[PDB]
Amino acid sequence: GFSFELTEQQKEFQATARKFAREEIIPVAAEYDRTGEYPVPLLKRAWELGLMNTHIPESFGGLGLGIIDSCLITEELAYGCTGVQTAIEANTLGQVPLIIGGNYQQQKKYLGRMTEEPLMCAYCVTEPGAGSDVAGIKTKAEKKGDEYIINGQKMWITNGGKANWYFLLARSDPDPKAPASKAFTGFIVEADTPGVQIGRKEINMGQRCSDTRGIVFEDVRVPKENVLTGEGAGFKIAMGTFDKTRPPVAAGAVGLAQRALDEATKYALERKTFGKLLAEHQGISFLLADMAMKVELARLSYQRAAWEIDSGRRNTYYASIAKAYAADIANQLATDAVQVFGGNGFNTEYPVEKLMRDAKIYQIYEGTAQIQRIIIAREHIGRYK
Amino acid sequence: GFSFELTEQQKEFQATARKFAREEIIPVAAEYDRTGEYPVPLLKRAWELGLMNTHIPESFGGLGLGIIDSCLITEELAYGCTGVQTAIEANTLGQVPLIIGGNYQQQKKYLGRMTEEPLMCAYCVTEPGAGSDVAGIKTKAEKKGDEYIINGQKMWITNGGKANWYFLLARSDPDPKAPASKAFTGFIVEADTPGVQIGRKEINMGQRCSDTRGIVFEDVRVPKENVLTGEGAGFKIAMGTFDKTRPPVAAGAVGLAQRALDEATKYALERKTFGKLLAEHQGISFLLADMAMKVELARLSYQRAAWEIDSGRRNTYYASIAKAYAADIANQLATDAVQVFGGNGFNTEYPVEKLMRDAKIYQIYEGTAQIQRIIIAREHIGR
Amino acid sequence: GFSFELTEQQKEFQATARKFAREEIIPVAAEYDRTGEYPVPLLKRAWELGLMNTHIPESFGGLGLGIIDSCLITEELAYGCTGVQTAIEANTLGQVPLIIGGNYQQQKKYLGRMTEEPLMCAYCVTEPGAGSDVAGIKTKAEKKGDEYIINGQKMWITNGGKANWYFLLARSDPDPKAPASKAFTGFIVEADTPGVQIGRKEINMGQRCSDTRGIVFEDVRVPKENVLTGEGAGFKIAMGTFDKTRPPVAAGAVGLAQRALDEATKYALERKTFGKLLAEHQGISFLLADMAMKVELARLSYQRAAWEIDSGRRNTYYASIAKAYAADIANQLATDAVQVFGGNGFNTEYPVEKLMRDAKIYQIYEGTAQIQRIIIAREHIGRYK
Amino acid sequence: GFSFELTEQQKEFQATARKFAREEIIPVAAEYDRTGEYPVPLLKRAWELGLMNTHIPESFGGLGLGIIDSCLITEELAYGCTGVQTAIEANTLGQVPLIIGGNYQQQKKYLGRMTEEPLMCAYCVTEPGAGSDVAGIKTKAEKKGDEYIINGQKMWITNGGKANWYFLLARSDPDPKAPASKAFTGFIVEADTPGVQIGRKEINMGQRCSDTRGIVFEDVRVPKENVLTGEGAGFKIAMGTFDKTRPPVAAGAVGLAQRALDEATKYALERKTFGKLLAEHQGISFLLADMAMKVELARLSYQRAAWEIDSGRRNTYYASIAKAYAADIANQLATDAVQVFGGNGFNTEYPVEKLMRDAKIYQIYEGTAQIQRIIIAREHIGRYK
Ligand SMILES: CCCCCSCC(=O)SCCNC(=O)CCNC(=O)[C@H](O)C(C)(C)COP(=O)(O)OP(=O)(O)OC[C@H]1O[C@@H](n2cnc3c(N)ncnc32)[C@H](O)[C@@H]1OP(=O)(O)O
Ligand SMILES: CCCCCSCC(=O)SCCNC(=O)CCNC(=O)[C@H](O)C(C)(C)COP(=O)(O)OP(=O)(O)OC[C@H]1O[C@@H](n2cnc3c(N)ncnc32)[C@H](O)[C@@H]1OP(=O)(O)O
Ligand SMILES: CCCCCSCC(=O)SCCNC(=O)CCNC(=O)[C@H](O)C(C)(C)COP(=O)(O)OP(=O)(O)OC[C@H]1O[C@@H](n2cnc3c(N)ncnc32)[C@H](O)[C@@H]1OP(=O)(O)O
Ligand SMILES: CCCCCSCC(=O)SCCNC(=O)CCNC(=O)[C@H](O)C(C)(C)COP(=O)(O)OP(=O)(O)OC[C@H]1O[C@@H](n2cnc3c(N)ncnc32)[C@H](O)[C@@H]1OP(=O)(O)O
Ligand SMILES: Cc1cc2nc3c(=O)[nH]c(=O)nc-3n(C[C@H](O)[C@H](O)[C@H](O)COP(=O)(O)OP(=O)(O)OC[C@H]3O[C@@H](n4cnc5c(N)ncnc54)[C@H](O)[C@@H]3O)c2cc1C
Ligand SMILES: Cc1cc2nc3c(=O)[nH]c(=O)nc-3n(C[C@H](O)[C@H](O)[C@H](O)COP(=O)(O)OP(=O)(O)OC[C@H]3O[C@@H](n4cnc5c(N)ncnc54)[C@H](O)[C@@H]3O)c2cc1C
Ligand SMILES: Cc1cc2nc3c(=O)[nH]c(=O)nc-3n(C[C@H](O)[C@H](O)[C@H](O)COP(=O)(O)OP(=O)(O)OC[C@H]3O[C@@H](n4cnc5c(N)ncnc54)[C@H](O)[C@@H]3O)c2cc1C
Ligand SMILES: Cc1cc2nc3c(=O)[nH]c(=O)nc-3n(C[C@H](O)[C@H](O)[C@H](O)COP(=O)(O)OP(=O)(O)OC[C@H]3O[C@@H](n4cnc5c(N)ncnc54)[C@H](O)[C@@H]3O)c2cc1C
Repeated sequence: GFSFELTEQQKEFQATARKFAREEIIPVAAEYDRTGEYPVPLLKRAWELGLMNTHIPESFGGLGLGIIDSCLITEELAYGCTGVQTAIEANTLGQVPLIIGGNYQQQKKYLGRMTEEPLMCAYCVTEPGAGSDVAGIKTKAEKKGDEYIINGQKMWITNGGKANWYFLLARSDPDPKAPASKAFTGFIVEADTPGVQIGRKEINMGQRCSDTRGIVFEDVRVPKENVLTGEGAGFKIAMGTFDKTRPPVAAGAVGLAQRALDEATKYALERKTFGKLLAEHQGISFLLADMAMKVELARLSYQRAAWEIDSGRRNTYYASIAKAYAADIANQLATDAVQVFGGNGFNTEYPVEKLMRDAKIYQIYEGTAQIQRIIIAREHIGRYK
Repeated sequence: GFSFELTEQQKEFQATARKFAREEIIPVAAEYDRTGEYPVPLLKRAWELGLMNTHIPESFGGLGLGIIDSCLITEELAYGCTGVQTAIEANTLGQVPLIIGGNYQQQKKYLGRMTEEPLMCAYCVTEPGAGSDVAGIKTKAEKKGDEYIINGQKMWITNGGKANWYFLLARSDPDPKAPASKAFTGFIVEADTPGVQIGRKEINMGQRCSDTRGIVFEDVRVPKENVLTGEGAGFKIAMGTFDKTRPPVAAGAVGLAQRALDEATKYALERKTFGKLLAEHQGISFLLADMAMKVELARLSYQRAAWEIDSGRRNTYYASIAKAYAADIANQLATDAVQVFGGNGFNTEYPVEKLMRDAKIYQIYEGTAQIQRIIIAREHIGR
Repeated sequence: GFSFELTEQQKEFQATARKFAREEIIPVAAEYDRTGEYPVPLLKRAWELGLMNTHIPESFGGLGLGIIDSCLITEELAYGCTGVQTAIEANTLGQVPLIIGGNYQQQKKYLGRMTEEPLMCAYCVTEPGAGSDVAGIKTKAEKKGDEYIINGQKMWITNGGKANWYFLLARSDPDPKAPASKAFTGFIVEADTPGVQIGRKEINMGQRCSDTRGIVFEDVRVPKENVLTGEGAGFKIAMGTFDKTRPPVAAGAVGLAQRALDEATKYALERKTFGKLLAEHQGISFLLADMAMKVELARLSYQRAAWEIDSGRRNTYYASIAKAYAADIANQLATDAVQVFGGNGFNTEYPVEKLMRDAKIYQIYEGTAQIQRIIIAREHIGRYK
Repeated sequence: GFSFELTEQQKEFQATARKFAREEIIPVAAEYDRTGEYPVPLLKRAWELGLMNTHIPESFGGLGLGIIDSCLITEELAYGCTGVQTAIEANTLGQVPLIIGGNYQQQKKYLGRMTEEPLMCAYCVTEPGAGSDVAGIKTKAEKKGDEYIINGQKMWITNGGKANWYFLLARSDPDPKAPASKAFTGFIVEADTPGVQIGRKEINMGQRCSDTRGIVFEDVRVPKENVLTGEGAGFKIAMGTFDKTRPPVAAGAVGLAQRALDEATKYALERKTFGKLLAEHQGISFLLADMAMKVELARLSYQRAAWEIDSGRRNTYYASIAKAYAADIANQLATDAVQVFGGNGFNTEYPVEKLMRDAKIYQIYEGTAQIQRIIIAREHIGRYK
């Protein structure tokens, strides 16, 4: 029947991820946000504390956990700082294409080193001209003998200048008439090969400690043994990846929303106005209630989406719903938390202005709020005929 | 482990309820809404179909179903007509106070009689001067011999004019500072007793075939044997009830929303404007997506609150979140369903305007949206 | 300079409409909502009290008033019952096409008799298969000598079976490739002419006492003397009628909204729960404040739309904003008004459940919420190019 | 009657501030934001152009303008940067207390020096333990002979470390049971006085170039001739000031919102996805339309609030609504302007992310969002008794 209970093993990872978040990530989050420095120390702890590369099949050294677990751990991380969390989750995002679109050797080779040493990887789809419109990417790949020459630009790549290797999507069919399901190719490209030119670190409003940047691929030579499933199967792999990784993303948002809620509540029991605590004012009580309600509902949506794909079924529908809802309520709670703090909440000495800045990104990456509505609409309507 | 899978027994109960709603409730819900006559026929078919009193334990002829099971059946019902469905649920609301508060006799006596024949009971707590402030009711009760003389009135009682027996909250202690947790007493009262003056059928905006009205009690006499757990445990029996009834009530609102969503979606795939199908205009697509999203979230919220109580764990927190949310998105989905229909949506010859009129009630009874907030804040600032 | 002051004369019109609405309309609107009976008695009294046909030029016996004036009166009327008000304001809608699109003769004939006798007229554009898309209408008009043969059907026509004459829009050019600006013609059709088959009174959830029904035109022969400006200038006239007529509609929703606010406001100061008036519960205070806020803002927007057209400038941008907003908040206050009444609110013995039923239509007729956004988006974006 | 036409004079002011704003503020706004450096060059410049101290009576060298005028000017300014505009507007805030509560001598002395040289002043009410609850301030003032000894702490003071003179609200009656309308007194304090300790500069999320800080007052001696109207008239002077300064703060929000709307529009007319310009996608056009709708309504509201006070009528009701609404729609428009920009919108190399960090303050200062509801609710209930 129905069950919202956790296995004893899951309650274990959760306790571990939680401790690590409230004891290690939280005391340093404020400083990494200010200095925009890559959180190398924290990424190593998470590595030896088994909180990273969770999805890598144990057939290569991984724990072989499932999307339910990734979300479970990720929510505890995001609670500390989604900046560190995004860098961590970026690894899963880049690995997944290999897990569902790669052969044994490719996984043994690129996934195996991830469990052996604390390396990082990245997902390369987005370009300057196209992001939401994946079908419009212009980065190319031509075959020369047993190789592929790759030329193009990638923009906004997470872990972009810190990855050992990259998952790269490039158009292989020059014919403009070529359909999306046959014009692209997923390649696994090592970062040190001659031709990849890493750009500068972009400076964004939130998740500052995270490394995000552009990359130029100029006459990059990739050996044929590096094409994932085959020339022309890149798009499906890309789509499959998003369904697998959108749930954990949505989980990151609820993690951020939780943080907002706890802060808002803690302060609401300390500050007094007109003779009573902020929480004793019905106005504020309803605000707090409406916040809690939303975090619970967003957590349910991602659990449902994770479970679905984990059970082996296509979860595009539930996945998008969770991403959309969690993203929107993550922002709503971020600003309401700042709100109950009054002037103090607008100040950097307090923890909430950072939350409002980190939150905006959830409505944009891994499919914007709009694109998610296009997906949900296309799946919902497909059911009526 | 995590699971959102229904058991074969539930995929069976559900198939039955869905059939009863799609094929039998839906082709007549329209006329019952217009006329407003208590849909006795449908209530007989529900009963003899197992879809009623679904909570009475086997020991008395009932199926002894759980809260999760009850919500799965309700959603399918409401999807047809929340008017008919509310008639049905008003039954388990009058029953639960007996299941959780009454002794074997009382239970065998009044619950057993419900499995033998298609009878109806009612829950009487609300009065004219108090609905939300449940601790403020005035219906009195004074003991005399092995009897309690009850005096007072109630209002908005569902199945009030169609009930065999009533669960009834009255104030036993006449002391002002009497601690709420000892000032009230619950009673299972029979409709045929002297002094029970039933009122006219109250006419409302939605859920019109349902029976709702005021009941005045004047010197009604109740034998101490009908006093539920004991003289004074009233407030506790009444409160403990909500923890079981709220989940189903939210699943009802979700069924309505599911119906509205379906109607609007089919129409959008039929009506054409500007050389395009309504569903092809990005503006409408987004509307549809947001509606889908809200239905799926409201559904999960009640499943969570049900599973919580079915597990023996107190579920006030999750229950109120499901009730609060489901009520809101049911009203929002009703108005948007009317919106996609256009002029037709505003018309009586179409199915959507009824939904909009029905929905509104979910924000009012069984604890208003405002009261649901007060509870969610109390429980949250409690964890 | 800026002024939100009413001229002494406008202060008079308002006081008339107000008294009329609160002493004569309110006392009987509930029965009319029930019976669905045309409110002839109230229309008669509205006519003599000078509250109707407000826009007809003095040249033809009218008050010569303007849109700002037309709105001030409507809001007061709507406060009583938008069912009655929509019946009255429908006359204005049907009259505008003549006032801005006809010659002296046409205006003397049809506009003139409205000042002498309490007749009613109607606006016939919407068909069963095309409403939001006026360029979609399929009722044709054919030139047979010095006459026009009209054939087609119209749906949802206010004052549809109570009108003396009708303004009708019919495609006059069969060429499917013909521009909408050149393919239509507006006519003036007298109801008694042979061929006009009036349908049944339609039953609706709200504004129940207003006459709204379908109408078929079977070989109706209208004289060229009744063509508005010319053959092919019908689309512009209608577009021009909406900008002029949309503001009063908005002012109409503001009336309904103001009514809801008062009812709820008067109850909240009466009903007591948990030992306090509803009003003393901050949760309800804030609720009331938001309603007040929305009504004030909606009132301001229709005033800005009336002034713009009254100053001789095309007011499309402003009319749409006012209509869209007033409609959205008129619906929001209806359900919140029912909400503060609680149980009673859902009962037909209390005035608010009717408000909720009447309100929904403001988001549909005279341009649906969605179309308003299209128009607004068109006006706004044109200013950057 | 009704008018929405600017007098030829206001059209001049407006055109000047617009020019100054789009060609002098905008070009350097991003830099002052990144450094948080106080914009002295722009302030001296504004003072030169007459876009400052606008409300000072002309018999003191001032323009003698009104609130509506201040709102017209502030909106243009805020459009360039609400960081720069807040520094300017904070001057009016500090001056009003003298305008409505000081005698002739005090005004020529303090308001006079402002017109002769580009000085700055501040408003001192908020303390660290009380902001919304003005009646809860602890700063004490006692009368010793012909002077008052001031002791207390203030916090979040705009222009706090750049003021020549301060308006200070202190409690002059130790009797805790004394009414709020009799326990405070407003003093005008010179910053160079012994005992005034300026705090460091506080670092906030938005309006970073604005100067804001706390200030300690150790036994600050103040001549009795510096008491504004008299002992105990402090609450009313402060309350009276907020009614006049609330419309302007609201106008600042609609300026920031207008800036958001323009950037969003211009980008939607350039960025291309799925073969069309963003503005071509209906989901996006609808968003732009709603954004446009709010700005027009927010602007309309502060216009109504300014006009009511210039006319010599208590405008508490209208001021709070305009302030409450503009505040919200500014935050809504900010985050949605970032949305249309995509990943770019989240990047600091673009103008929108700054607009989002700045907008959040409008729901906090000059009376928080919740406090405005308390006022609107009360004024509203007052109309039913
Ligand atoms: C915290 C963790 C770290 C994260 C750090 S940030 C990381 C990142 O941001 S990664 C970048 C994210 N990129 C996006 O979200 C892009 C959003 N766009 C899309 O998803 C799609 O282009 C779209 C808009 C949905 C689709 O557009 P279309 O071009 O129109 O494709 P279609 O025509 O719909 O379909 C073409 C074929 O693909 C098949 N398809 C579509 N969806 C799916 C799914 N979900 N699974 C499998 N196959 C799919 C479709 O069936 C078509 O196939 P045919 O066989 O030809 O019929
Ligand atoms: C599908 C449709 C079918 C048709 C259905 S029509 C049927 C109906 O509409 S229901 C009848 C109408 N009545 C209502 O809606 C009441 C709504 N509830 C409320 O508003 C309550 O005031 C409240 C807000 C919930 C509570 O307010 P309070 O006055 O402040 O009391 P509490 O503090 O909650 O409780 C005090 C004592 O109650 C006990 N308690 C509290 N929570 C619980 C739970 N969860 N389980 C059991 N007991 C509980 C508690 O023990 C307190 O007493 P003690 O002194 O500790 O013994
Ligand atoms: C009073 C209360 C009591 C009674 C209450 S109930 C009464 C009623 O319901 S009456 C029924 C109302 N019907 C509607 O609201 C329909 C809404 N749809 C529309 O407004 C238009 O189709 C549209 C969506 C705006 C336009 O769609 P399009 O087909 O795409 O036309 P466009 O391409 O935009 O324009 C084509 C030409 O028309 C000209 N045009 C458009 N707007 C105007 C205005 N405002 N003035 C002048 N001309 C206008 C446009 O310029 C085009 O022509 P050109 O050749 O370029 O000159
Ligand atoms: C763009 C510019 C650049 C700089 C930007 S940053 C600038 C700033 O931040 S300035 C600081 C802002 N702080 C605030 O806005 C705080 C909001 N709080 C309040 O307004 C009031 O405390 C309140 C909540 C409305 C009232 O609370 P109460 O304590 O409960 O007072 P009351 O008991 O309601 O009333 C007490 C007496 O005062 C009288 N009163 C109230 N309002 C008014 C007005 N508007 N005019 C005159 N008198 C007023 C009221 O009548 C009471 O009178 P009695 O004589 O005592 O009977
Ligand atoms: C911090 C950060 C980290 C990132 N990390 C990665 C990474 O690791 N790997 C990676 O591949 N990418 C990454 N990205 C890129 C991100 O996934 C893309 O930037 C985003 O999906 C790109 O879309 P766009 O910016 O082109 O937006 P566009 O959508 O093209 O334009 C902006 C607006 O257009 C709207 N829009 C577009 N098309 C439509 C339509 N048809 N209908 C309605 N609305 C529409 C969008 O909703 C949006 O609001 C990152 C971005 C950021 C900011
Ligand atoms: C950049 C900046 C510049 C400033 N400049 C100035 C200046 O020049 N002069 C000046 O005097 N002040 C200034 N301030 C201070 C501003 O006016 C105050 O910060 C604000 O009014 C302070 O409220 P608070 O921070 O104490 O909030 P508090 O309200 O005390 O606490 C936070 C929360 O409590 C809620 N709350 C409080 N009471 C109630 C109630 N009864 N009912 C419901 N909700 C309630 C609030 O809505 C809020 O969300 C500035 C602040 C900032 C951030
Ligand atoms: C169709 C229908 C069927 C019904 N069937 C039954 C039945 O079978 N049995 C039964 O017992 N009752 C029944 N009722 C009654 C329903 O349970 C009550 O109407 C509802 O709980 C009554 O509250 P009230 O109307 O007294 O509202 P009150 O709340 O007293 O007053 C109206 C408003 O006050 C607000 N409010 C009250 N207190 C507070 C507070 N402290 N803070 C903030 N806001 C507050 C509420 O949210 C509400 O909007 C039925 C009602 C309807 C409409
Ligand atoms: C009580 C009443 C009185 C009336 N009186 C009159 C009268 O006197 N004269 C008269 O002429 N008409 C009258 N009407 C008709 C009213 O003007 C029309 O019903 C309405 O404009 C018709 O549109 P539709 O119903 O065909 O809508 P349709 O648009 O066909 O369908 C409704 C849905 O489609 C959406 N939609 C359509 N096109 C698009 C698009 N391109 N993009 C996004 N969404 C879109 C709409 O927004 C809406 O939600 C009346 C209607 C009613 C209910």
